[PDB]
Amino acid sequence: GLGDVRYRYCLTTLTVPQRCIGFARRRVGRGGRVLLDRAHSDYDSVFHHLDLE
Amino acid sequence: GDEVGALVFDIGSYTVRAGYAGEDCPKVDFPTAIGMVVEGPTYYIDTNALRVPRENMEAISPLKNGMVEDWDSFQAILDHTYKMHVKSEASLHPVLMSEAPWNTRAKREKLTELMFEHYNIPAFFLCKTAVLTAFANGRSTGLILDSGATHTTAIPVHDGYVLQQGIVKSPLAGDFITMQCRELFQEMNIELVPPYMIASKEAVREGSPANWKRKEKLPQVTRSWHNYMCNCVIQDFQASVLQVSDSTYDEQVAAQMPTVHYEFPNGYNCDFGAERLKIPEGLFDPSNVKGLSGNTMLGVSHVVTTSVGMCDIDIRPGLYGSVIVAGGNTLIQSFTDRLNRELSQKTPPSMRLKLIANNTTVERRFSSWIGGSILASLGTFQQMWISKQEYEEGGKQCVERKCP
Amino acid sequence: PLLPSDTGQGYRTVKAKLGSKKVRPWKWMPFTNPARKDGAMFFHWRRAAEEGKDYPFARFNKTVQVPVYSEQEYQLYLHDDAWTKAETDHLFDLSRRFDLRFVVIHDRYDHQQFKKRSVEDLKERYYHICAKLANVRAFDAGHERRRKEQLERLYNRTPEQVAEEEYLLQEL
Amino acid sequence: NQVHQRIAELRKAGLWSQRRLPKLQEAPRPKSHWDYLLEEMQWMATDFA
Repeated sequence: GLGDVRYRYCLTTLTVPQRCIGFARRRVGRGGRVLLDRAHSDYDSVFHHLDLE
Repeated sequence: GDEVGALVFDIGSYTVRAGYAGEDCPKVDFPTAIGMVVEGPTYYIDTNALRVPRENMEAISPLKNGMVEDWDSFQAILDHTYKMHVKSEASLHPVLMSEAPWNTRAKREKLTELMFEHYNIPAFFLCKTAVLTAFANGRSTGLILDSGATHTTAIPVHDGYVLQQGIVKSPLAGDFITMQCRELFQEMNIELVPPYMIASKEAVREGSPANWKRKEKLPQVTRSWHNYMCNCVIQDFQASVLQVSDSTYDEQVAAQMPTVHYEFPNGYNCDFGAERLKIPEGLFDPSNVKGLSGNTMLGVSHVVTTSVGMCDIDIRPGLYGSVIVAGGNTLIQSFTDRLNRELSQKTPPSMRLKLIANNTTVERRFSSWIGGSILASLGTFQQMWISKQEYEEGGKQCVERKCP
Repeated sequence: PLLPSDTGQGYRTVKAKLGSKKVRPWKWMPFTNPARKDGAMFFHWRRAAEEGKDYPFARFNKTVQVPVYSEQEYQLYLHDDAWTKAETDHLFDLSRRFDLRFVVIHDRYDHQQFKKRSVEDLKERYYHICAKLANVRAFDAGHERRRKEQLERLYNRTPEQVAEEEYLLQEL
Repeated sequence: NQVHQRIAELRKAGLWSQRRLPKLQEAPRPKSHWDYLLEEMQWMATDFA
């Protein structure tokens, strides 16, 4: 509800070291290198619930 | 390589900064002041010349209220920079510098002329320091607060453009803190035994008389130079003691802190109490300053109120979205926490308030240099360069045509 | 709250694929920017072969657009009544340079030398001038002024009074 | 009683002297580099942080 156009983050896991990554979004960087930026939010310390408790 | 080997320079109220473009931190820094031994003449710059004792130094600050004072000193300091640190021919390298909110067009033209003709710089640019810092925070419309060593000023910005009206040249700064330390020494009566005149600092306890040895080889210095190195000592002491009460000050509340065992160059080391918190509370309101009924200054919350009110209504929410810190004296502890408390109190909840989260020394001071490097890095900015060919064509008068 | 970066190495497992693939060279070549009319010669770390390509990044030359008058518009079509030709010219110049940020224009418009005029005064004057030019060559100052004075009144509304106003509103 | 008193107060105020801010009207505007400059600035600055 805060309305930040660019601060739209989402959950996901990784391919090889699969696990709850936390609210994260991809972003381009210098030298045309994409980088994953993992956020830090109200549930930062509890990023493992699963099944939508 | 959409970045050329450009160099960004940052000079603040307290010290002088600079470094390559796009880098994390300015490469170097050194004291804003320079020690003068009248006889070209003997210039003392950087610690090895300035703080290390010599004979007859008259240290001079070529700055004043963010103004150019000793053009020869600026040229000499630039040459000192180049040789002693960079060792390069910037004539081969574009450069740029920040500017004050109020730098005279005459002096800006003077420096532009000097740069292009003498320093043979290939390109130049200028912009206000607060704008650089606001860039550093990735912000377009906000309020900048800087407790540089000289002033404690507030200047809002909008769309990357300063509000000319918002300038506040408050006096209070690390100079004021040095005055507070001096009145503290007076009320508790400790002299200033500078380190340089102490061969050995012999063992001594709290309250113990200053026990020390002098090195006979010490040619006498001037009161200017000696007093200023003593001021450096005082600022070190402040840092060792920096703190502010987070609420309405109380003498005994502040005294409740365990008196910190701070040592002095002589080797003496007493313990300091509530004074370090009695002092700063005046920064948040000069009226309450016991003994000194400072009223001309605006208390921290008073500064906030003044700056907010003097703006217009529509953007004030935008400015409240950002609040920024800067300056050598911004080292103070309890700085931002008590700042925000005083806000929440005096600042109405009517408008949403939001600050800028940055407290490391690196950010807290060199955010401006960071913003400058940030701008230099951008690939689009290159159209905004200032080619030396254009300056050759139109004199230094091209600044007015190209810089409003 | 950090950010992993792309990794290509991982492990010493890539002996081959390089001897067949030359590293295309890079050179600190000069260049010129079209966006700089004087065409200042600067440098790029281009990959050698990418030499002479037009400056790819200077295609953003989009700017503000403001009209102009010479001798009659200021007296025939855009015939002024309150401003000087100098005042109209200065307004339009500040607009062109500032790209229509009317608050910026006003705060950087000479109120003393030119006629002292609020930001909305300049806004309405420009509205008249530009609309006259458009229609002859083919925007609500009053209501907005009323709304803005209302806004500032409400803003100045003393915080306790605002508190009881909101308490009523929620109490509904 | 609450309805009557609230009505009296909020009318004698909000008839013309309370909140009730219709809106600022809109008008068109072209655009220039500055959007691109500020976009690049934000993006790269977050990158650096």
